[PDB]
Parts: sequence; structure tokens; C-alpha cells
Amino acid sequence: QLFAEYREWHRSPMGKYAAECLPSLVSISGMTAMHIKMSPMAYIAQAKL
Amino acid sequence: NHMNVLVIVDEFYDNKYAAPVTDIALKCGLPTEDFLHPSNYDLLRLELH
Amino acid sequence: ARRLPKPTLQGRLEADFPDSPLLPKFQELNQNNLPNDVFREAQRSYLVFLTSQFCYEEYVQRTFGVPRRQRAID
Amino acid sequence: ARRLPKPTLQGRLEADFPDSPLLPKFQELNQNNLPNDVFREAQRSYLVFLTSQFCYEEYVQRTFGVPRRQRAID
Amino acid sequence: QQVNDYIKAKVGAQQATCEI
Repeated sequence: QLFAEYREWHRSPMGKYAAECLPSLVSISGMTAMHIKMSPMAYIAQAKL
Repeated sequence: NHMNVLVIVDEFYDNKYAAPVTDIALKCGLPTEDFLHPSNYDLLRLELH
Repeated sequence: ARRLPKPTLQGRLEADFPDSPLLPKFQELNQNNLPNDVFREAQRSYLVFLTSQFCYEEYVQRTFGVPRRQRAID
Repeated sequence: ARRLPKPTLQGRLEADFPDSPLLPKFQELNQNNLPNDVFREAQRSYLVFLTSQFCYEEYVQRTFGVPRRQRAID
Repeated sequence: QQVNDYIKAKVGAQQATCEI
């Protein structure tokens, strides 16, 4: 009644990446980088950079 | 008309809805890998010198 | 066509210290077709003007010479 | 359906401290056949609410009092 | 319609055409 893993923003692979990565600058950079959506605007903004 | 800069700061953002950006900042935002792409034709056709 | 809002500035300073010699040069201003609040802000401006003028005098008179040649004998 | 367990909270503070204030405000608790500890826990909650209210007012009078100019003449 | 139009504007709206 509290947490539907399918219908959720932060699914289980991001939890695995959180639990497995070493705490570093580059891991913070990665976890910001994986918050990008699969939207066509995200594809456009990723093509431009 | 008057030498009061404070109201000049106030009377511009007075719940300002439309925020139009200039072409120059939109030029220098994007890098060179997409500036020559034909999607950026309007920014390219006024960069002639 | 406006300014910043007025600061808090609690209390009336001349009421608690009426014994300072700035009061006789303070007590000449009066309201003339003027409400109590704008006259009060003018009083605040005149008070801070007189105190600034007075501390400028007390700076100038003490920094003519901070020692003196006259203090050698005593 | 339920709640947390109640903590230890030993002692009857208004009996052990009769010299404390606000004991006038505490006594008026109706006991309409209320059993011997649920009335005690209602009394405990009313006691902490009353001392919370009292310490809130003593804080608000301690922050209303900044060192004034009126006590500066002393 | 506006996001669809922005998408169609920021991309292209023998040559050996290649799929992906």
C-alpha cells in the first residue's frame, strides 16, 4: 500500500547503482547523469552536448 | 525619464510573463558541433561576418 | 516613484536621553500641515543628522593632534 | 488500529512538585468513569501541554525583551 | 501540438538512406 516498484520514479537498478558505487565525485556525477529522462527533448539536449 | 533606478528594477519584472531571450546568448550557449547543423539555420544566416 | 521601505528603528531616542546637548539643536523642528508620521521620520532624519554632525565634531577636535607639546610638563 | 507503546515516564510530577505554578490550571479534568491510568495519561498529556504553553510564553517574553534604553539608565 | 512542433522543428521536418 506504500511503494509500487513498477509504478515509481526511482526503480530498482538505480537502487543497485546507489548500493554498489563507491562514494565519490564521479559517482555523484553519474547519479545526476542517470536522472535524465527518455524523452525526445532529452535526446535533443543530449545530442547538443 | 527619471533618475530612479529602483523603480526601473521594479517596473520591468512586475510579474513578467514573457521572457524572450536574445539570439546572441542562444548562439553562444550551443557548441560548434550543432551550430553548423541545418537545424540552426536562423542563427547561422545572421552570422555573416 | 518610490523608495525602499523604512527600517524598524524601535523607540524614540530623545525621550530616553533628553539630557544630551543635541536636544536644544533638535527641538526647533515642527509639523506644519504635516501628520505625525512624516514629521516623525523628519525628526529621525534630523536626529541622525545632528548626531553625525556631533560625532564629526568630536572626531575633528580629537584628531587635530592626538598628542600635544603641552602635555610634556604634566 | 493501534499506536506506539507508551514510554516509561515514572513519577507523579504535580504531587512531587507542589510548589510549581500552573497547578490551578491542571486540576479541572473530568473523570466520567475513566479508568485509573488512561486518566493518568490524559493528565500527563495535559501536563506537558501546559508546561509547553508556559515555556512558550516565557520564551516570547524573553524575546520581546531585548536590552532596552529604558533599563540602560540604571 | 506545441511539443510535436518543437520536435519537428529541431530535427529534419543517390544518398543511401540508412535506418537505425
